[PDB]
Amino acid sequence: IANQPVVIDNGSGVIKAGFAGDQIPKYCFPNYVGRPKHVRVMAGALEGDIFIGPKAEEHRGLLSIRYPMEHGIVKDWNDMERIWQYVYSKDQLQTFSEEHPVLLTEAPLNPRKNRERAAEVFFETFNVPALFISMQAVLSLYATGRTTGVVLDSGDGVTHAVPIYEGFAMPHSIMRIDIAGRDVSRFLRLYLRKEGYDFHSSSEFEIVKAIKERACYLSINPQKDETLETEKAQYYLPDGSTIEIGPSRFRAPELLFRPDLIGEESEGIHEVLVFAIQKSDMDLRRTLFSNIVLSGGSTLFKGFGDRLLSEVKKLAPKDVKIRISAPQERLYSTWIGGSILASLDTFKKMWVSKKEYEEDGARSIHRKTF
Amino acid sequence: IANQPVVIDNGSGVIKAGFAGDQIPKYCFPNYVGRPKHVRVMAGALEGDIFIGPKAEEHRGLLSIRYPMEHGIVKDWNDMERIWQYVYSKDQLQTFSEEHPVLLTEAPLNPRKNRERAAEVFFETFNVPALFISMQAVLSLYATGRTTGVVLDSGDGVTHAVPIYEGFAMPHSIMRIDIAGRDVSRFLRLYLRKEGYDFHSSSEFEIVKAIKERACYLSINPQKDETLETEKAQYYLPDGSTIEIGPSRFRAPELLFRPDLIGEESEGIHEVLVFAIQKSDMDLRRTLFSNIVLSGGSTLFKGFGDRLLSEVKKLAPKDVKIRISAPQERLYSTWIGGSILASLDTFKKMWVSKKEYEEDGARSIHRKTF
Amino acid sequence: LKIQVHYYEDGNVQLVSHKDVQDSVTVSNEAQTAKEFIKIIEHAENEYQTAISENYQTMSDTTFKALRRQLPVTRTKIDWNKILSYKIGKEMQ
Ligand SMILES: Nc1ncnc2c1ncn2[C@@H]1O[C@H](COP(=O)(O)OP(=O)(O)O)[C@@H](O)[C@H]1O
Ligand SMILES: Nc1ncnc2c1ncn2[C@@H]1O[C@H](COP(=O)(O)OP(=O)(O)O)[C@@H](O)[C@H]1O
Repeated sequence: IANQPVVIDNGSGVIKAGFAGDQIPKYCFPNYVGRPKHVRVMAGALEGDIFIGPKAEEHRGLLSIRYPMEHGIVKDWNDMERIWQYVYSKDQLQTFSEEHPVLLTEAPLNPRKNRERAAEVFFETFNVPALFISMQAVLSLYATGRTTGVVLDSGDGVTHAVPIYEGFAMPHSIMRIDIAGRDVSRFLRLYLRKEGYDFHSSSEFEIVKAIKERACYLSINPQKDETLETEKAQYYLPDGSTIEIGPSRFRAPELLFRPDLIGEESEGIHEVLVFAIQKSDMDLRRTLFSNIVLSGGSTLFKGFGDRLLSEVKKLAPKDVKIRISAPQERLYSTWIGGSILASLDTFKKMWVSKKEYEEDGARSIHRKTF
Repeated sequence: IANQPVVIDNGSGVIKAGFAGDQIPKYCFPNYVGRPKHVRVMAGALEGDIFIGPKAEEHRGLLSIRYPMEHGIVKDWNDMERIWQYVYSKDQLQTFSEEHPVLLTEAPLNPRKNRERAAEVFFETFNVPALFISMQAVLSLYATGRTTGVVLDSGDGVTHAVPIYEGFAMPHSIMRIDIAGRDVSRFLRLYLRKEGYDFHSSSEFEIVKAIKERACYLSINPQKDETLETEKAQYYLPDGSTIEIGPSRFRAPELLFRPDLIGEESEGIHEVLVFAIQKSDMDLRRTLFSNIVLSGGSTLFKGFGDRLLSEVKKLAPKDVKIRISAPQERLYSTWIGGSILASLDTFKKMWVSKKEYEEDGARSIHRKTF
Repeated sequence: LKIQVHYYEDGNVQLVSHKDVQDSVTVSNEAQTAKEFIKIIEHAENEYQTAISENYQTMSDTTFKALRRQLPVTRTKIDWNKILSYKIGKEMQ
């Protein structure tokens, strides 16, 4: 029976999971995989060697945590099933795959081997009878209510500026250059290497990401604020020590708009989005110039969208209505948008049923996902 | 001037150049602008760094190669002049503009501005005393020796069906589209973007174009050969990196027949060619059926002309004897005809002298071009 | 500058236009202003024919796609299967 469907947002840095109808995915944790470091000899430790959530956050430097979804490329399939199982566990779902429908998420340009591989999971290992998987940008559109908007997500290593029109993302205009703050924080670790600090452990790097999400912003003036002398704000170490910040809090995110700092032939999100704009109807661009759909977790900086506004001003001509539509519960905005989509009743068709998967599998999906 | 006249095979993807009498262009290297990618440190690091040819193909991963001839129209004018200086150099010409006669070639439907700007170069920077800007299709007719023929180029950013009559085409029945293997190969890479291959550099894309010229063809049956599951033959990079091919090899050239794959406001270059022929008299169309000339480089696919034949059979009326000439130097056919016309000393009246430019600029060319 | 183009095979093309123009030249003499008046007519002919030549392109895309679009707004493809499936966008859009 089509029970309460589960909206599972597979965000790059943080995966989200919760039943539809709800407003908060009660079962969330970041997108990682945590295996231990040492060998517990005495008891009093946990068992399973795959510790997620409070165990992971608890045993941070005790676990040699890793990350499966690498710019939308996940490879820990079996452990992914165990992650879902961790959600399927008494901790988070307490239910079965067969019992409740599943609303899973996606990103563009994904290899159908991996997509159908996930279908093998939820139809063979797990046995979801009502599983539908789709983009997260449309979910953000449900949240904003806008239908003709250019959605760009901001995760940890995923940034796809997708221009959508009335719920129809033009594939010829869809832009997917999934790379974000992952290497920015890695380059900040390089700053720390140029400061004498290594964060080669993921948990060691998790603290870097915590301060990254915490003590960082977007200095709208790039070289002006870059050439000025920073103050090197002493930020507390988690043990109780304290270390400076420097330009890094704004100097490292300059790489987002200036990909050449890492040495990458890219153009900066704004220009990529302008390229997406170029591949459309001229009149619709003016709407999209004002239909600035912000999304993703990395859209949490001071002067973030305003520096982006300056980028647009350097890109868009005069008498162009520019209008940022920033959300607030960004990653959950897509999750709640999925709660809206999963609540639909016409929605029962294109989801691959279990028998539908038994029919062809691959082409049944190909035709039902397209 | 009493010197061997220079023939300039203005190839979109692969530009060429040479002289009179010869059958193969004396100096060949494609149309591109290879700008650098790093900063010189060690004494031994070359300078100028915008290198072409051996250094380009040699250090593909070190040169940010760009392309000026966009849509068959040069955008890096000054840089193309320097590329001609590269030709003027010890490598190719070892002479001056003022010494040898020069012959420029052109595609149909070209804006006057390009021709004018080129003449500015030719008689101000370069100072050729014997030069005129000719066509390209009639040159392929010189190569074939035919009179009432339809010339179909096949480059990278240009595609034109030129119904000619004795070397004098109706400058109205000619059709021209500025797209070929450039974005087609980019779209093939886009197929691989789905399966994880967004290797963005143009030199990195040059390898993709080597596959375009190498592992690509045209399957006559569209859906009967596309919808089925392939074998995914493998490809090996300069290091030998295993990459499968699949159906993409013939899926991507369908864009030339189905512009809806990119959303181009074209209707299939085959139908456009049919319309180019259909803009003349029925008997003249018969003469053009008897003489179908192919040019450029993209005329080298399996089932290329065969699928074209099938399309004409399903579109053109009965008794259309599609007599397609299939030579090998289709790229050089324009160069061959340029060497032929260069051997024709009647060009004295056909050229534009330096003083002719001094008194008319490019107006003389516009009064003499056809 | 009255025009009457009458093509008819497989689609009637009864194209008719003109160009109501009024200039005001100064009459000095017969042969002096004769070629001048003819030059005015000449330029109006050349200019209007040029305008029409440009009108072919501007109407070819502007007028065409303005009334009947060439490609859709997305310009990609119209798959009525997915369109009828789920009511492809009347929910929010
Ligand atoms: N305050 C913040 N600053 C920077 N990045 C953040 C912040 N909050 C969340 N993020 C980024 O978003 C990631 C989680 O977002 P995710 O669900 O991956 O978004 P998306 O769905 O856009 O990929 C985190 O790993 C982090 O990198
Ligand atoms: N063997 C081949 N198979 C398929 N395509 C080719 C082959 N050789 C060349 N081409 C295509 O032809 C192009 C060469 O451009 P060119 O034909 O010189 O432009 P033009 O049509 O102006 O002469 C290349 O960009 C390439 O994509």
